[PDB]
Amino acid sequence: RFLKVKNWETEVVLTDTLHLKSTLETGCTEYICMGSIMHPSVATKDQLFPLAKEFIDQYYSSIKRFGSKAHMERLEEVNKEIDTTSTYQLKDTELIYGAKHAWRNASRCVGRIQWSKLQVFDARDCTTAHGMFNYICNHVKYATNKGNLRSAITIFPQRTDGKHDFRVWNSQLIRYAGYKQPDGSTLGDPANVQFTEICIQQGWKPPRGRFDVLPLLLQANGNDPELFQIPPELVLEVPIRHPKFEWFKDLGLKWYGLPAVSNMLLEIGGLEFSACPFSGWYMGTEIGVRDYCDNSRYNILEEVAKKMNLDMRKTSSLWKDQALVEINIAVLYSFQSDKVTIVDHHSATESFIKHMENEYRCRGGCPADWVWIVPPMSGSITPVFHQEMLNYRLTPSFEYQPDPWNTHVWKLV
Amino acid sequence: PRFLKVKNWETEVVLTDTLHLKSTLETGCTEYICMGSIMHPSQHARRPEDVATKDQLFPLAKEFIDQYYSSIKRFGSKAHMERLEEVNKEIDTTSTYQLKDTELIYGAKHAWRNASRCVGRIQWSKLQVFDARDCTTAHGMFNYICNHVKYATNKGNLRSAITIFPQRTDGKHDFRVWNSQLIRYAGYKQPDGSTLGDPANVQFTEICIQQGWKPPRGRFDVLPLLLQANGNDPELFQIPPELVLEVPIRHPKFEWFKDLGLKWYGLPAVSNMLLEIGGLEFSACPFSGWYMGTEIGVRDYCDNSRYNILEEVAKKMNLDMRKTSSLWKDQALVEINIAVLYSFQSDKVTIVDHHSATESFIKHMENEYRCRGGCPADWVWIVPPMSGSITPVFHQEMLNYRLTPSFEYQPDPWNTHVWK
Ligand code: HEM
Ligand code: HEM
Ligand SMILES: CNCc1cc(F)c(F)c(-c2cc(C)cc(N)n2)c1
Ligand SMILES: CNCc1cc(F)c(F)c(-c2cc(C)cc(N)n2)c1
Ligand SMILES: C[C@H](O)[C@H](O)[C@H]1CNc2nc(N)[nH]c(=O)c2N1
Ligand SMILES: C[C@H](O)[C@H](O)[C@H]1CNc2nc(N)[nH]c(=O)c2N1
Ligand SMILES: [Zn+2]
Repeated sequence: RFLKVKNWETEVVLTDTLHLKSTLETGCTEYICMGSIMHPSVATKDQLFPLAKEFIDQYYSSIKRFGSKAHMERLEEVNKEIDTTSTYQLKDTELIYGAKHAWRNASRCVGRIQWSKLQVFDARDCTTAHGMFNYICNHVKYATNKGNLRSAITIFPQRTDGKHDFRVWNSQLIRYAGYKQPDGSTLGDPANVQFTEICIQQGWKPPRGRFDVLPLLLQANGNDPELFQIPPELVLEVPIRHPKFEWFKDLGLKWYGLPAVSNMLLEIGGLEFSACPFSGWYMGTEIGVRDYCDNSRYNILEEVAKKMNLDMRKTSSLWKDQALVEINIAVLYSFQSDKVTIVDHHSATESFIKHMENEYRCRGGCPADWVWIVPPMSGSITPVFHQEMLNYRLTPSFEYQPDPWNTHVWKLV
Repeated sequence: PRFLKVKNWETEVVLTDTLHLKSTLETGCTEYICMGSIMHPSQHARRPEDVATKDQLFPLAKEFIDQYYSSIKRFGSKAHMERLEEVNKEIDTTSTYQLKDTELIYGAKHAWRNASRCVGRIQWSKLQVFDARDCTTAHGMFNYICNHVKYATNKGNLRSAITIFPQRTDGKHDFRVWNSQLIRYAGYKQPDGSTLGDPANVQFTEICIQQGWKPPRGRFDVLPLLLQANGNDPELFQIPPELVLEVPIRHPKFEWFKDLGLKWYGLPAVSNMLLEIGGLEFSACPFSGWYMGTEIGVRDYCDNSRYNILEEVAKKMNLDMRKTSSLWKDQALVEINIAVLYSFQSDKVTIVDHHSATESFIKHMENEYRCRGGCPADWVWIVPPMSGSITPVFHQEMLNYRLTPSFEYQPDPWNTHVWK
């Protein structure tokens, strides 16, 4: 069985063979499609043998050493551990191959043309929150690279019994605080209200300002998480100004420069890495459309259109649209001026289409999520809009996981 | 399964979907692979392409009559059981059956209601059905279409209408509108390599000139109708222009915009789909509503393979066009959709912007979950081609499934027509 996807802008057609090699579900059924559902739906020794065999097989295939003496020895070696220890350990090479392919298989990621240039920071020797703080700081300093961003992931000890998980309680490493006011308004980032509350509660002395960098909240080996303030000289920030509008700098906006996801789970060979913060660089619309303009978030459209003398009475004037465009010009122009790496939604999408042709050619497919790949503004004038994409889940994968405050049971009396 | 919840990540509203249990045919998806962005994911059809046997056709018929009498508080009534036997006899002697007039309107309004790709479904029960099953010629098809176009245009106060020609019989006597929409502009290939007019319609314009249409060869030449009746060679007809409402596009601020020289037509009328009810297939069924602004201004004007007027506009706006990062396409694309909306409203011609229309679809969604237990939706299609995340629907989970009666795709007839 093969499968064809079409680009209706170019008529190009690709043949996905790779979809045959996927295992866990997409959510969809034969008769219902869950392609827009955000979240649809500890392994024993016997569970873990075939998963590990799948990954070791895949690894030695990738390096044209399948069925070799070095392959068949490793297979025996992994079974020895799963028999003995009821788990096993990845070699360093495997953990780099695994982290890279988990990015490769991220169907919601438009930046995967860069996947093979991932810097893997092995942190599986870490034992304390202070250890995690150190590793993360060096990750940030490395990845930030004085505005010239580099992709990296730092991987902490895998799961054991689920009672001793390393976790980064932050959703991303660098995020701004939210505080809800007595009158009901929200200062800073309304998304991080709940997380700001935990921080404050644990010790944090908040500045109570509009762009406070949250502290890291870190859990090592299943113990109560611990607070740490990222040294400010390592948090690269960009103050947002518009090249046409002088008044724009007076909106007082900035953003962090380094997008670093820390709440997800890295699954390689049946092993789960519950704290695996990874990072790259930003696409313009992530800040300019979602962070700044979503009604749940910084929600600055009215403020901006007002300073634009826009008729904000009826919707058909497209004031919201007109203002959104200007704001993403601000974000790109601001980053570019402070020489902070960034990619606009056009450049990014054109790259992804090339990556996708490329991947269908050497790899035989590339699982994509149209609902996520298409930018959240100017959708149809980017090429991915006209690109049919097959969605399936390959492993290694990045996975969602419970929020650790809903699950953790506290030590401290 | 048992109940699937959908959720709106901007209001945390959750909706519980049971309507999907009554879904009859495949989506294209499997538990191991999602096809939600394939345009034609499936070829699962409820009956073979040609005249079907009794056990092939009756059960679909039994399915629809049963659902219709259910819809109107019967089921088991004398009129329902007499109907079931009437469809039995009628298939037992003509290999098809005929829909009562109540039955025909029910299915039509429900094919719209079930159309998961239509953001405009909140109006579904206010459809006007023109029964055209007594039709026998391309000339009759032209008369019926003409009245439709006049009723629906209503001097700019658009009304939704569908006109239903005779159901497919053995397949060789198909009725077909060969136009994709009733009113579309022409596409002319240029001797250099460029294109004049709407390049989506080049292959069609060719067939029309080839059939003897004398092309005026401009950028907004309304195309002729090519109408096929009872399997016979199709016939050209010019729609009288006093019936084709057109809006010249101007801009409320840029007075230079009127000189781009663009207009659009007011009546979106889809005429190439196949309406299916109780296993019957109405291969010709033009239907019309009113435009969402983006359709014209985002897709029609701004796709590369369409009119592609982006750079020509950005020039007049004097935009930084060296590199993408200046968002010059983004910037022009907004002015264009403001222009379109402003022109339609200034000519009192019905139109709906993307914000109003998407909000309404959220309300439709509630209405449907409250009374029906669900509402099938195609997120990929419902979200507008610009400014997605600032509209309500971008943040709303949607469940997609195939209910019958439905509107189906069908091959372009010239791929499958045996000319006379
Ligand atoms: C190098 C430049 C990168 C760019 C431009 C980029 C871009 C993006 C964007 C725009 C999204 C959508 C996220 C959202 O809107 O919430 C995304 C999702 C994602 N990216 Fe990338 N990314 C990059 C690097 C990486 C790296 C290094 C990894 C993994 C190590 C990664 C893995 C993912 C994953 C797993 C998702 C899905 C997020 C989710 O499902 O919530 N990306 N990416
Ligand atoms: C009354 C106002 C209406 C609005 C605002 C509206 C809006 C839309 C839009 C914007 C699309 C996507 C079109 C595209 O980009 O190709 C669509 C699709 C569709 N609409 Fe509606 N529509 C309306 C009326 C109707 C009516 C009267 C019918 C049938 C009686 C209908 C049936 C459909 C179908 C079947 C599709 C899918 C088209 C396809 O698959 O190619 N709509 N609608
Ligand atoms: C919870 N949604 C996931 C999510 C939220 C964000 F804010 C992000 F920034 C990214 C993201 C991640 C990477 C590695 C690069 C990039 N450009 N974006 C992903
Ligand atoms: C080929 N896809 C279908 C398609 C193409 C178009 F050009 C349209 F205009 C519409 C359409 C149809 C109706 C009834 C209302 C509306 N607002 N749009 C649909
Ligand atoms: C590949 C993708 O599914 C395809 O381009 C679809 C996406 N969604 C769409 N949505 C609408 N309304 N109209 C379209 O033509 C498309 N095209
Ligand atoms: C419900 C729907 O799946 C949800 O709104 C998704 C749509 N696509 C997205 N795409 C990106 N990149 N980010 C998002 O948060 C979302 N949200
Ligand atoms: Zn699906």
